[PDB]
Amino acid sequence: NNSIAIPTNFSISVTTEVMPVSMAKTSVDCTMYICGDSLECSNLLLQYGSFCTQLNRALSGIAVEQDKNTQEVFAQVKQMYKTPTIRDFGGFNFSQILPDPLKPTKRSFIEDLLYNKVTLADAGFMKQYADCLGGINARDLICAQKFNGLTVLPPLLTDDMIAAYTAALISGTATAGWTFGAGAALQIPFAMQMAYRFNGIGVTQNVLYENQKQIANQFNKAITQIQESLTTTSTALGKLQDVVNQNAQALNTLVKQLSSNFGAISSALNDILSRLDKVEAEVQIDRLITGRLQSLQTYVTQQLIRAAEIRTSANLAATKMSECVLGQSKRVDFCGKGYHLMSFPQSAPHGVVFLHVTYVPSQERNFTTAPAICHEGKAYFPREGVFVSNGSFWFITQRNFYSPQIITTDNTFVAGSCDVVIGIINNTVYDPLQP
Amino acid sequence: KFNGLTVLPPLLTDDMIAAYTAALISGTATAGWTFGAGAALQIPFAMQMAYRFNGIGVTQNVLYENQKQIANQFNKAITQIQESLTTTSTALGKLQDVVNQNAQALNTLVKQLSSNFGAISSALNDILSRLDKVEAEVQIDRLITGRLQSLQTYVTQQLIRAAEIRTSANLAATKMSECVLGQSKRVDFCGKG
Amino acid sequence: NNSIAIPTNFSISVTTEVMPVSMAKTSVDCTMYICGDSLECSNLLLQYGSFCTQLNRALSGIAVEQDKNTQEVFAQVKQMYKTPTIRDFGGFNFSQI
Amino acid sequence: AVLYQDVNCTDVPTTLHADQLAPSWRVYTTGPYVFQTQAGCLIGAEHVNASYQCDIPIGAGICASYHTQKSIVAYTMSLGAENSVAYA
Ligand SMILES: *[C@@H]1O[C@H](CO)[C@@H](O[C@@H]2O[C@H](CO)[C@@H](O)[C@H](O)[C@H]2NC(C)=O)[C@H](O)[C@H]1NC(C)=O
Ligand SMILES: *[C@@H]1O[C@H](CO)[C@@H](O[C@@H]2O[C@H](CO)[C@@H](O)[C@H](O)[C@H]2NC(C)=O)[C@H](O)[C@H]1NC(C)=O
Ligand SMILES: *[C@@H]1O[C@H](CO)[C@@H](O[C@@H]2O[C@H](CO)[C@@H](O)[C@H](O)[C@H]2NC(C)=O)[C@H](O)[C@H]1NC(C)=O
Ligand SMILES: *[C@@H]1O[C@H](CO)[C@@H](O[C@@H]2O[C@H](CO)[C@@H](O)[C@H](O)[C@H]2NC(C)=O)[C@H](O)[C@H]1NC(C)=O
Ligand SMILES: *[C@@H]1O[C@H](CO)[C@@H](O)[C@H](O)[C@H]1NC(C)=O
Ligand SMILES: *[C@@H]1O[C@H](CO)[C@@H](O)[C@H](O)[C@H]1NC(C)=O
Ligand SMILES: *[C@@H]1O[C@H](CO)[C@@H](O)[C@H](O)[C@H]1NC(C)=O
Ligand SMILES: *[C@@H]1O[C@H](CO)[C@@H](O)[C@H](O)[C@H]1NC(C)=O
Ligand SMILES: *[C@@H]1O[C@H](CO)[C@@H](O)[C@H](O)[C@H]1NC(C)=O
Repeated sequence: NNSIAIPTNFSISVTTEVMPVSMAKTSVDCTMYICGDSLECSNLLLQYGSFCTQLNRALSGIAVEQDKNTQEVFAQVKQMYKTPTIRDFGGFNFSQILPDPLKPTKRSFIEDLLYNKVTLADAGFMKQYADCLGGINARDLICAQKFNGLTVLPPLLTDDMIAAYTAALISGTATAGWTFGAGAALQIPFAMQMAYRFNGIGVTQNVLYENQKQIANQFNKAITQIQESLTTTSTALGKLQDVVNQNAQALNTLVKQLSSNFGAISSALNDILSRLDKVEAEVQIDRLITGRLQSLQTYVTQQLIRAAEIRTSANLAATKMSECVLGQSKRVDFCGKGYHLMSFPQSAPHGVVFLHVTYVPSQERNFTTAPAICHEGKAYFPREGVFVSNGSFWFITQRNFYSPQIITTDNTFVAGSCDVVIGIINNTVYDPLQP
Repeated sequence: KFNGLTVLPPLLTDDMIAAYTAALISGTATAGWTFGAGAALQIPFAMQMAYRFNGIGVTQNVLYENQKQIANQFNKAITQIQESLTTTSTALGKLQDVVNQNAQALNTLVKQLSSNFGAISSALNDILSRLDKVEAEVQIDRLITGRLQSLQTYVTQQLIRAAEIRTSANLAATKMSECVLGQSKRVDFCGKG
Repeated sequence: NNSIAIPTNFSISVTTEVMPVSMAKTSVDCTMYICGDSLECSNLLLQYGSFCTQLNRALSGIAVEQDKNTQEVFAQVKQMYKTPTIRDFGGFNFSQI
Repeated sequence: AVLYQDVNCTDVPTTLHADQLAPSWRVYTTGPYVFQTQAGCLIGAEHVNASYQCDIPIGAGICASYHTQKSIVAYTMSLGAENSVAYA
C-alpha cells in the first residue's frame, strides 16, 4: 500500500503493421465460358439472357470499389509536397524512408525491400497475349484463363503514383508535423516537433533536449534493425500473399470445373453436336448450361464476400492513416504497443505497411510513496506527478521518468485538513518567497 | 453424426479463458494501466483511483475525502449486479441466439434429405432396387444435383454468419484493448457517462 | 443567459455489456451426406469431385478463423500475473470477480 | 474509343482478324489515333501532354474525357497541385 515503481530509462521501438487494401479486379464473359464458340449453343443462351448481366452488374460493382479502397487510404492530401534535399532532420536520419534523387528508381530502400518479397508472378497480373498464341506457353494456366474469357483488369493508380503519395506524406510529416492535416502546412524544426510529441505522453519537454543524441541514435539503430530484418526473413507479408494465392486458386478452380459433364454424355459441346441429332441434342446441352451457370454464381458470391472483407480492412487502414499519421493518437494499443509518437506509411503490392515509432520505459526502481503531505494543518496534493522517497528525503516526480524535484508551493495545491486523508504524512514544503 | 455433420471442439478450453480473465483482472488491480505499455508497475489502489478520477475533470482531493462512500457504492453496485443475474432469465440472449441459429441450421440441413428433387423416391435404396442400371443413372444424378445445393446454401450462410461474428469479435478486441487496459475518453464507447 | 447548473453529489454505477466472440466450428463430409454408403452412388460423385473440396476449403477456412477470434480478445498479455492472496485493495472488494 | 487488353499496337489487326471484320470495324484497328499504354492499345482517342482530373478511368494512370469540334482525348491523371514548404 506504500510502494511504487518509477522508471529510470527508456527505449524507442519501431514496429511493422501490414494490412491489405485491395484485391485483383476480375471480369467474366458469359459467352466463351458457357458456349465454347459454337453457334448452336449461342442460340440457346438467349433464354437465360437475364441471368448473365446480373453477374456482370456484380463483378463490375466490385472492381470500381477496388479503386475506391486505394484512394481513400493514400490520397488523403490535396497537395504534393516535394521531397527535401536533406535527410538529416536534427540527427534523425530519413534517408531510407524517402526516395533517393541519385537513383533511377522512384521508390525508397524499404519500399524496394517490400517489393520482391510478394511473388506476384503466380496469377495473370502481367502476361502478354503474343506468347499465348503459340509455343509451349499454351500449356500455361494463364493462357487457359484468357482463352476461357477470364481476364484481370489493371488498377487505376500505378505503383509510382502510390510511391509519390507516400513520399509526399512522409515529407509533410517531416517538414510540417501534425498541422498539415487541418489546413495549410506550417513549418517547424523537427526537434520542436519531437518535444511537442513527447509532451503529449506525460514526459516534460526538458527530457528530450537533454537526451537528443541518444534518441537520435536509438531511432537510427531501430530503423537499421527493421531494414535488415526484411531481408533475412522469408515469411513477413503472408497477409498480402494469401490474397494473391486465394484469387489465383479460385480462378484455377473455375477453369478446371469445365471438365464435369453435369449428367450429360460428354463434357464438351463438340462430341455432342457431332453424335446426336437436333431432336435430343437440346436436352444434353441445356444440362451443361444449367450446370455451368452455377460455377459462375458461386464464384461471384465468393468474390463478393472477399470484397466485403477487403473493404473492411481498407476502412481500417484509412482510419489508421487519418489518425496515427496525420496526428498523434491517445487510443491504447491502436498503433503500436506502448505510447505512440508518430508513424510512417510504406507501399506494398495491394497493401500498406506502417512503421510505428513507440516509446517504452525500461528500468524500474522500488520507492515508498504517500498520497498527500500536510504541513501546518492543511493538506497539500501534487499538481502533476507523485510524491516519492529515496530513503531519507521526499521529492515529487513525474509518473513516466525519475526526475526528482524539491517539493515547493509552485507544484502543489492545498486542500483539506489532514484529518480525512488516509495515509497522510508529515513533511515540510519549501516557500520560494523569503526576504 | 450419422450423416457426416460433426462439430469440432475449440482450441482454448474454459479453464484457459478463465485464467486469461483472472490474469487481466489481477494486472489491472495490482499494476493498473501501466502493464499494457511495458513492464507492470506497482501502485496502491487508492492512488490509482485518484489518478483515474483526475482524468475526468474532478480534482483528486474529492476521492480522499470520500473514499469510504466510493468503496461502499462500488460494493453495493457489484452486489446488485450479482443478484440481478439470478432472478432474470433473458440477459445473454445474443449468445443463446448464436447457439440456436447454428443448431437450427444443422437440423434443417439434416431434415432436407427427404426431398426427392423430382425423382421417384427420396432414398437411394428403393431406386437402385427397382430400376436397372440403364435408367437409374438419370434419377441418382437428380438426387446428387439436388443435394449439392443444400451444402452450398449451408456454406454460404455459415460464411455470412462468420463475417458478422468476426465484426463483433473485432469490436470486442477494441473494447478490451482501450477500456480495460486504460481509460478512454470516447463518449458512450464503454459505459454511460 | 446567466444561469448554470452544477452537481453537488455523484454515484458509481456498474453496467454489463454482452458480446459474442466465436461460434460453433463445423465440418461436413461429402460422401456420407450425398451417397448413403452405397457403391453405385460414389462412382458418379467422382465427376463432381472438384465441387466438394471447394466446400471443404471454405468451412475449414471458417474454423481456423474461430480459433483466432478468441485469442485476439483474451490473449492480450504475454505474462500470467498470479491472483493476489488478498481481496481488499484499499476498501474495494474484489472477492466476486 | 476501343481499348484492347494486353496487346501491342502493331499486332492489333492480326489478333483481331481485320480481314474478316466489317468495313466499319476496320477503322478501329489502325489509323492516326493510336496510343500505347501499359494495359494495351487505345485506338480512337488522341493523346495530349496536359494533365487534368479523371473523368473516364482506363487503367495504369490513364483517364479519358470529352474535350474540345469536340473529340475524345486521353491523358494522365493529376494527383494534386505541386507544393513546397520552406524548412529551416
Ligand atoms: C539508458 O540506457 C542507455 C543505453 O541504452 C544509456 O546510454 C549510454 O549513456 C552513456 C552516458 O550516460 C554513454 O556513454 C553511452 O554510450 C550510452 N550508450 C550505451 C549503449 O551505453 C543511458 O545512460 C541510460 N540512461 C540512464 C541510466 O539514465
Ligand atoms: C504529524 O504531526 C501531527 C501534528 O504535530 C501529529 O499529531 C499530534 O502531534 C502532537 C505534537 O505536535 C502530539 O502531541 C500528538 O499526540 C499528535 N496527535 C496524534 C493524534 O497523533 C502527528 O502525530 C504526526 N504524525 C503522524 C504520523 O501523523
Ligand atoms: C451524497 O449522497 C450520499 C448518499 O447517497 C450521502 O452519503 C451519506 O453521507 C453521510 C455524511 O455526509 C454519512 O453519514 C452517511 O452514512 C452517507 N450515506 C447515507 C445513505 O446517508 C452524501 O452525504 C451525499 N453528499 C452530499 C449531499 O454532499
Ligand atoms: C515566408 O513565408 C512564405 C509564405 O509562407 C514562404 O513561402 C514562399 O517561399 C518561396 C521560396 O523561398 C518564395 O519564393 C516565395 O516568395 C514565398 N512566398 C509565397 C507566397 O509563395 C517563405 O519561404 C518564407 N520566407 C522565408 C525566408 O523562408
Ligand atoms: C543516414 O543513413 C545513410 C544510409 O545508411 C548514411 O549513408 C548516412 O551517413 C546517414 N547520415 C546522414 C547524416 O545522412
Ligand atoms: C499498509 O498496510 C500495512 C499492512 O496491513 C499496515 O500495517 C499499514 O498501516 C498500512 N499503511 C497505510 C498507510 O494504510
Ligand atoms: C467482500 O465480499 C465477500 C463476499 O461477500 C465478503 O465475505 C467479505 O467480507 C467482503 N469484505 C472483505 C474485506 O473481504
Ligand atoms: C510490345 O511493345 C513493348 C513496348 O515497346 C515491347 O517491349 C514488346 O516487346 C512488344 N511486344 C512484341 C510482341 O513485339
Ligand atoms: C507532347 O510531348 C511529346 C513527348 O515529349 C512531344 O514529342 C510532343 O511534341 C508534345 N506535343 C505537343 C507539345 O503538342
